[PDB]
Amino acid sequence: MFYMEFILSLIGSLLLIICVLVSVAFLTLLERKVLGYIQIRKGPNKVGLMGIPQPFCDAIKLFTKEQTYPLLSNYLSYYISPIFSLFLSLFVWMCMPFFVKLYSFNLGGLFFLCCTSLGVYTVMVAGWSSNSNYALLGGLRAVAQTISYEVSLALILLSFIFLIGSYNMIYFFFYQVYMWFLIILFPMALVWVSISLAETNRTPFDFAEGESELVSGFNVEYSSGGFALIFMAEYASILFMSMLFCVIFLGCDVFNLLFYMKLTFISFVFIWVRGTLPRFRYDKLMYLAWKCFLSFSLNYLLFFIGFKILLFSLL
Amino acid sequence: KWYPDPEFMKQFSGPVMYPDEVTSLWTVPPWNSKVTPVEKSVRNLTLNFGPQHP
Repeated sequence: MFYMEFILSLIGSLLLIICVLVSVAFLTLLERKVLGYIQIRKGPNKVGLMGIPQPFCDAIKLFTKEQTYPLLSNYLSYYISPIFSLFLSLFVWMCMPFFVKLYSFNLGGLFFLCCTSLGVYTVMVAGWSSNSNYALLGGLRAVAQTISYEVSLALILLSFIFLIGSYNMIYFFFYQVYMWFLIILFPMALVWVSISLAETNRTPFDFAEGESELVSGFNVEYSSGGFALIFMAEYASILFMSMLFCVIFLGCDVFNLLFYMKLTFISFVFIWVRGTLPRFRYDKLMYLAWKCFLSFSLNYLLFFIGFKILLFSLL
Repeated sequence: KWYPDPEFMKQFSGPVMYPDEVTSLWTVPPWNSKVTPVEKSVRNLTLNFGPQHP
C-alpha cells in the first residue's frame, strides 16, 4: 500500500547511495590499472590480491591524515564546500531513469541541467575559502570552463528532447526499442563526450584542478578529509555522465546487463581519453565553446525542428 | 553710465550666488563641464611561480 511505496523509495535511494559511493571509490582502481596499461606500466597490483583493496587503503590514509586547516577562522567555510559538492554529485543520481519506479521524476532533463549547473558554486567558494592565489586562479578558470560549456550543453539536450517528444527521460527507451540512437546522432555523441568531459573537468579540458599549470587548482589548499570528498565527488560525476551517455545513445536498457557492460566501457572511454589527449589553452577552449559548439548545436536544433515538423506532417 | 562691471559679475560666480560657509568653502567650476579622467595605477597580481611547481 501507500507506506510500502514510501519505505521502498527511501530504501532504493539509500541502497543506490552506498553502491554509487563504493563503486566510484572502487572505480578509482580501474583508472589506475587501465591508465597503467595505456602507458606500458603494470599499474597497481601490490596490495591485497592484485591491488583490489587499493582504494580502501587510500581512504584509510586520508582519514588518518590530519586536517591542515587553513588560516585560523576559516574552519567552517573551508569545511562546507566538500560537503556541498559531494552532495550534488550523488543527489544528481536520483533523477536517473528506471523502469522499476524509483520516482515519477518528470522534467528530468531540466533537473540534469540544474544539478550540472550547481557545480560552479562549489568550486568557486572552495577556492575562495582557501584564500591562496593559486587556488583562486583555479576557481576562476574552473568557473569559466563550466559556465561556458553549459550553454552548449543545453541546446545539445534539446535535439534529443525533440527527437523523443518529451522531457521525461524514460522515453529514450521507447524510441530506442529498435535501433540505437548513436547511429543516428553520431556527431552529437562526440560533442556530448566533450561536453560531459568538460563538466567533470577531466582532460583535455583539465583547467580546474589541472597540474603543471596550477599546482592543483582549487584543490591545492585541501587537507585529507576534504580532499577525499572532493575526489569522490568528481568520480561520482564521471560515472553519472557515463550513465547518461549510455541511457541516451546506447539503448537505455536499464534491465539488461549489457547496459552495465556499456557503463564500464564508457567510463573506460573517459580514461582512454585521460591517457591520450594533451590539454587545451584557455582561449582556444572558449573558441571551441562559443565559436564552434554553439554554432553546431543551433544548426542541429534548426535541422531537427524541421525534421519533426516534417515527421508531424507525415503523422 | 553704469555698465555691468566685474563687481556685478562677481555677484554670481560662486557655487552659490549667496555663498555660505560650505558652498563658499569648496568650489568645483570645471568650465568645460567635461573633466577628463586622470589615469590611475592598476597594480597587477604577483605569482611566485615555482620552484615547487611541475
